[PDB]
Amino acid sequence: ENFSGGCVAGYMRTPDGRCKPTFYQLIT
Repeated sequence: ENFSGGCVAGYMRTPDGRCKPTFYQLIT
């Protein structure tokens, strides 16, 4: 759903607004 827009395809985000891989980036 498009609310905060989101990030690039395959990017999850934290409450702070950090984009990283849908899986574990490196440090999870």
